[PDB]
Amino acid sequence: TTVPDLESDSFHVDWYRTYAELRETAPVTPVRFLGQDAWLVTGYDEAKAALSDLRLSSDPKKKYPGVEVEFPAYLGFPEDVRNYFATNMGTSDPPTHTRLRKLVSQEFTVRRVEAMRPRVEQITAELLDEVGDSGVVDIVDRFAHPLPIKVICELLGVDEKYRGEFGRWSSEILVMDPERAEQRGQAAREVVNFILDLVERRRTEPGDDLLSALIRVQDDDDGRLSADELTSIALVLLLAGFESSVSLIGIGTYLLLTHPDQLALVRRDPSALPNAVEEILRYIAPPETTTRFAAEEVEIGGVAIPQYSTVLVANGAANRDPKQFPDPHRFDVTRDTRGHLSFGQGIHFCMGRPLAKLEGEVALRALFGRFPALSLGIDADDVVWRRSLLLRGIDHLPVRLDG
Ligand code: HEM
Ligand SMILES: CC[C@H]1OC(=O)[C@H](C)[C@@H](O)[C@H](C)[C@@H](O)[C@@H](C)C[C@@H](C)C(=O)[C@H](C)[C@@H](O)[C@H]1C
Repeated sequence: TTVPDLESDSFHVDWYRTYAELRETAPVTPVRFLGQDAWLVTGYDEAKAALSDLRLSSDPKKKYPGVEVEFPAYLGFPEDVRNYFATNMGTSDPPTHTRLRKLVSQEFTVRRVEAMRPRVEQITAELLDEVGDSGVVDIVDRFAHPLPIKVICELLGVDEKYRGEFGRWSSEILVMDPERAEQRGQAAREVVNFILDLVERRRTEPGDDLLSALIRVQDDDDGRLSADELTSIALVLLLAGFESSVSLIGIGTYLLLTHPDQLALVRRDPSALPNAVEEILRYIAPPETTTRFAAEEVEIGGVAIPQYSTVLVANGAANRDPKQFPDPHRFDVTRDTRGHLSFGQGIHFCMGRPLAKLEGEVALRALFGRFPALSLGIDADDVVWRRSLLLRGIDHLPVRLDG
């Protein structure tokens, strides 16, 4: 009947209750979003099946006769800008996806990530050193946001004097408001221009960073990254490389601050921190929904998704499907979190998982270790959640350093 409108407050206010009510009626249902028809998948089994079915494409650049492909995430994006944003692993299907991922995997290794551990630890310490010993501060602006941004910049060879602008553009892009479609596309163009200059500088002055290495990566069979591929991969690595981690740190801080019992456990047993981060991701997945396009008719959960349909796989809703995660609304750092979809599923499974876990673990351990009496600076019910189905997070979070 009343087709769900993903722009309504129902999806940004106690929204997991909304996902539950939909999942109960039909884990695969028609919805409206940004002026287009789509299918929302809220069931865990259904979401896993969907992400595993390659008939559900990840490429927004593919053309189909008489069809105008529109991914919600590229709202307001001029075509050329979309291409700059979508010529990488996450926006490619095999065989192209296969070679792009293989080449990037040669340099974006666990070794390279672990080599940054000392840097993550030092940056974390320095940021915490600057907030003081007492009073109220915005833990996002002073910590959760600057840490990942500095880490990804060092990984991608982005000099200090070029880190003060893209954070603002990226922020505008996380929100999908039809009212600001033009501003969103303009923010996107700035990011493109920024990446074009970064690549130019790196080709001219090589270093030991990941971008420099991708400029040189090659393989007898897979070949190498074309100029367009290199540029597009650098772009998403820059944005995806810090935004999801900022969300994790902010959400994790909020969850630990509002679940004293859970925080107590993690502290008593340090070996419990890794799974705590996994549960924080299971509880409130940053990539709440991920988009796919039906290149052919595809049946999911007994529902025939018509060919050329836009499919929104609700990774977050799937993580709260009681059939997969019993007592889903309980944040439990001890639960078996295996199988959650916050890092994806299938061929597009997160390539940054090692780094995301490293940052989350280092950041939360340091923050709560430095401030044993840390407390929320506002009522839990007054925290403002980012209005985005692309990347859920917290943009401002007051905390009292000394309780
Ligand atoms: C807590 C943080 C993170 C979360 C929640 C996360 C989540 C995800 C998810 C859900 C996917 C699959 C998307 C899809 O199926 O279309 C993905 C893909 C990917 N992530 Fe992450 N990610 C995180 C951190 C990172 C970081 C730090 C980087 C980069 C430095 C990164 C790089 C990528 C790349 C390149 C892919 C594309 C894989 C492919 O298409 O083959 N991620 N991530
Ligand atoms: C504006 C649209 C794009 O969004 C972003 O880059 C966001 C800033 C990131 O946080 C997204 C949400 C990532 O965290 C991963 C889930 C997916 C990512 C790796 C992709 O490859 C994917 C194609 C992505 O680039 C687009 C959805």
